[PDB]
Amino acid sequence: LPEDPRWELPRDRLVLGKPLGQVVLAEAIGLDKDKPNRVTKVAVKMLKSDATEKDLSDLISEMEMMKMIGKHKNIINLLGACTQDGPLYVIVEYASKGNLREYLQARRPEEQLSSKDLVSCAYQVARGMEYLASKKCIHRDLAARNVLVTEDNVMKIADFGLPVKWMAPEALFDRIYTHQSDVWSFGVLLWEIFTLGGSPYPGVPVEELFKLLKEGHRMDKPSNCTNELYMMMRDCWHAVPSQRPTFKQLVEDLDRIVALTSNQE
Ligand SMILES: COc1cc(OC)c(Cl)c(N2Cc3cnc(Nc4ccccc4)nc3N([C@H]3CCN(C(=O)/C=C/CN(C)C)C3)C2=O)c1Cl
Repeated sequence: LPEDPRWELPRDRLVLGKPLGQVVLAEAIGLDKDKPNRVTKVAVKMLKSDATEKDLSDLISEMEMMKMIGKHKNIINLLGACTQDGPLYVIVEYASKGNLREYLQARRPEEQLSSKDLVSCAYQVARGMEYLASKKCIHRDLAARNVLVTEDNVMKIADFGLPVKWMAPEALFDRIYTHQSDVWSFGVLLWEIFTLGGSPYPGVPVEELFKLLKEGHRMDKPSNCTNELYMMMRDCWHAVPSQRPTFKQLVEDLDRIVALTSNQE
């Protein structure tokens, strides 16, 4: 494995901690060459014990793609790597509050989220995707499980450099993935937000779903969701991919809704 000094961190600067789920929590000493006695909590990905050449080359590809995508506050960013003195470690931002799906579920009547919190969560995820889309990145598996939440409740898209129930019909039938299918997935994600982590299409057997969808079946409005946000979901689920809003447009619409949503409802 060849070295890349723009990202290399010496292996002894990383104190490995607990498993996160392979991914471990760790402390990086002097990650910022400016502030060299500072420790920063980071997440580190490395290979499993019985892991194949394929697994290795995918880890590297994911890393290489992360290098190219550049930084955004609403995605999980690359921070460094140890590639030399032993096993490959890929170092990324740590999100202390875990994934959004579990974050939401734990806050069903851990503390209540306001309506404004919920819309602002959607906004942030949309911003992340707007960025990824602007860099011509197609996610393919956008879902609340693939958003992570920081200590400061910043939402960050996960696993963007690499379930049927989040796939646009044209992804579902023809394996055609586009920015537009990701928008479909975002509509499902919106629905997850406003059900506080609900299971999509409850009781619908997977094998029935594409038929149901081609037929025009769509999820009902969550019990506590405005008509406005439900129409956004529905728009994301336009049968015709061209007719769905862009992430650009969703960001603008959500920004306006956030601003009109009080901290008190
Ligand atoms: C190349 O490495 C990457 C690339 C990534 O996206 C391009 C991502 Cl998202 C990761 N992350 C980064 C990451 C950051 N922060 C956490 N925090 C955390 C996880 C679980 C519990 C508490 C905090 N995790 C990250 N992980 C995974 C590690 C397991 N994750 C889960 O969402 C696990 C859910 C199961 N649940 C019961 C804990 C996210 C990752 O896989 C890593 Cl390590």
